[PDB]
Amino acid sequence: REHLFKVLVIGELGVGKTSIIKRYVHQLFSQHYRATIGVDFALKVLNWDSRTLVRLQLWDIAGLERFGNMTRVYYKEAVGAFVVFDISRSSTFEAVLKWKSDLDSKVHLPNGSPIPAVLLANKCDQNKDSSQSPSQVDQFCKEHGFAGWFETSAKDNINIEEAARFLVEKILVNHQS
Amino acid sequence: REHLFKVLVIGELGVGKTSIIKRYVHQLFSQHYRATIGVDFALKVLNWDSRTLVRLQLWDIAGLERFGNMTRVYYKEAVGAFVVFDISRSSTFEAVLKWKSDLDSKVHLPNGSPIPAVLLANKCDQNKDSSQSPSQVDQFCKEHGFAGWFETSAKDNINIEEAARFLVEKILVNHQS
Amino acid sequence: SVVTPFSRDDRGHTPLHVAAVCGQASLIDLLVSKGAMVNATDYHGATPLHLACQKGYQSVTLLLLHYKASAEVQDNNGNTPLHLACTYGHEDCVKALVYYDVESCRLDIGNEKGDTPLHIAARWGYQGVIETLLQNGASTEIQNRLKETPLKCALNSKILSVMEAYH
Amino acid sequence: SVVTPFSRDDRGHTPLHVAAVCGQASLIDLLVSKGAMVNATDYHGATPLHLACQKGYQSVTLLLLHYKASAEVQDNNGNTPLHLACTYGHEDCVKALVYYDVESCRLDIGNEKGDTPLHIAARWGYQGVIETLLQNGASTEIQNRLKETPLKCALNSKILSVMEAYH
Ligand SMILES: Nc1nc2c(ncn2[C@@H]2O[C@H](COP(=O)(O)OP(=O)(O)CP(=O)(O)O)[C@@H](O)[C@H]2O)c(=O)[nH]1
Ligand SMILES: Nc1nc2c(ncn2[C@@H]2O[C@H](COP(=O)(O)OP(=O)(O)CP(=O)(O)O)[C@@H](O)[C@H]2O)c(=O)[nH]1
Ligand SMILES: [Mg+2]
Ligand SMILES: [Mg+2]
Repeated sequence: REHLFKVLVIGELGVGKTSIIKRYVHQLFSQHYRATIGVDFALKVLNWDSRTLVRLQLWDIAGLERFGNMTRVYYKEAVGAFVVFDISRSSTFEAVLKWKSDLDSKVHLPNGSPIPAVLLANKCDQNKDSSQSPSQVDQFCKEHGFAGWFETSAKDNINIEEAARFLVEKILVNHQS
Repeated sequence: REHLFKVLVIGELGVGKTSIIKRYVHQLFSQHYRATIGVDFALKVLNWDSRTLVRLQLWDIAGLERFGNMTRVYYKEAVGAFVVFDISRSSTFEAVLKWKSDLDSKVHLPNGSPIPAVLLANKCDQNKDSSQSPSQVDQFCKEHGFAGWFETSAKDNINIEEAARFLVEKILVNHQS
Repeated sequence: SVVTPFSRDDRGHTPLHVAAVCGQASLIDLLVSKGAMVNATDYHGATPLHLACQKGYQSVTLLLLHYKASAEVQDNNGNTPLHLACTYGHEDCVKALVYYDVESCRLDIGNEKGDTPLHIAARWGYQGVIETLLQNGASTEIQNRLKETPLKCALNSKILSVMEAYH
Repeated sequence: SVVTPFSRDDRGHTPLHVAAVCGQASLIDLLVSKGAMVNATDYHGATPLHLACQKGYQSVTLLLLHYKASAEVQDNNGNTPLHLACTYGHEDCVKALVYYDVESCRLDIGNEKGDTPLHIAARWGYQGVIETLLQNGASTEIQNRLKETPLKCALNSKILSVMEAYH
């Protein structure tokens, strides 16, 4: 058996969304910023069991797009999401709730329940703009319907593989019950 | 002395707006319909006196565009308008008030007063879909701020030259007082 | 008096065609809500989607797919909106087409000339497109009418190489 | 947390650049209302207006002119948005540029290479453009750096003829 999952990657500008995806899929990173024009896509293939394999459709959504009108279209029939913020810019953390509202505003799993979301504190190879504790972030997640969270770095390949896996699990658990 | 005037041509689809302009400017007509994409333009040059000459910027606005959001932009600093309807389609006459509202909604002459509008009953070479009298149309114009009106035909060059002149006069009268 | 979304000019352009080729997405929403036929076809077989993909308007392209536009309609030259997006290298639109559909996107559909989208992307050398196509399973073997594979249609050695990479 | 319209990537693209090149007019309204710099220039001298005219989005082109965008900004190659619209034959955009301005539109501005828009339109043979330009007073005499007039740049005899028509 094989699966195809639509997974969103969302969050403010310059946060690393594209870079994460690019690392996770092609093991590359660039310091150079090129802002995403509307929506970008990438495909990830996974040998999960030997029973089973998963195609991951990654929908890289530009941070600007939450001020436009297109997100309803982009989000449709998504089965999971990363929401991402820059650990060295607290502005971007305040903003994750706006994305999360937007998301849950506009997509449910077929049974009416909000899709699995995983939070990503990106650029952890850098210095904390905010001293918020892991403990607080743990609380936050439970309070706002996030299945999980990870300090990540696109630059230094940290926790991306792990967060991907964590999410896919949650997804598979929904698509066998 | 020479003038440049922005003049709008507005009204429902297939009414003849483009065809009028095309005749008035290049003395051509085609039976073939090509719907206007957004906005079209044409330039008319007039020897008015020997004292004076008038450049006429004709802003052909596609009939569809009143359901979009762009008319505020198109109308800006216009100094006169044709509003046009198909004499053989009464639907299009009901619609002239919507255009006229739109217009006056969104442009005044500098002194706060609505710009000179001239109504055009086009395709008069055809058979009346409605028996409304000239007399009723005369009333209509006075009741809804139209300076004038003309039975016109792009096909058979009727009254276009005359209506153009009538409008330009009204305009000149505003731009010398 | 309200809109008529079924209106045609003499090249078979609906409002929805015009709306698409301008880019006016809000106008699309409106027309569709008023009953506009999304897969309406002009005098040469072009859907609003064909026009968006030609012109390169990803936003519109997606909104049309969102309103159920078919991506497999062939124009008078046998071109899908994907074929058009490939001939004009709108990679952003290509991707929308490939990934929207969820898998049910065929990359094997031949043109008039037998050309798949990959043939076209190779001819005009559009690396980003080419990679996208291959990554989602475009074939390198399919031959067109001239019996040339997409390999043989490549513009350079650069490109040829990128293609053999998967082969 | 609300938008930041002054954000840049490393090619100097503002949101307003991105908004323009997508076609998202509503997003333009919004960005402009939030203080976005309309004549902001990217790493190679391109304004949002340059991007709209390249891409052929008349709606956006006009909306930018409506918000006071300058049509005379020259990019790294000395091209105005008009020069770009002419090289890609977007006649609808050309016209917007020529007629928006009310007369204060110069058609004599040379490129890097000395080329006016008319030179460009002649080279790539875009009759509709060409006529539009001439009708609003483009010169046939101005020579570029190679000292070739727009006449000499014509693609055909067809075109040459149309140009001499005013000459
Ligand atoms: N040090 C460091 N820099 C990173 C990391 N991830 C991204 N960056 C840098 O941040 C900048 C933005 O990354 P990018 O992926 O383009 O951000 P984005 O979320 O896609 C911004 P947009 O959504 O508007 O297109 C880039 O220059 C990138 O190099 C990271 O993990 N560590
Ligand atoms: N008999 C006759 N037909 C006319 C006349 N004017 C226009 N038509 C026909 O009506 C059709 C529409 O004319 P056109 O100028 O394209 O209409 P329009 O107002 O510009 C329609 P749109 O605004 O959507 O682009 C054309 O086929 C044209 O030949 C007229 O005076 N008499
Ligand atoms: Mg990005
Ligand atoms: Mg018209």
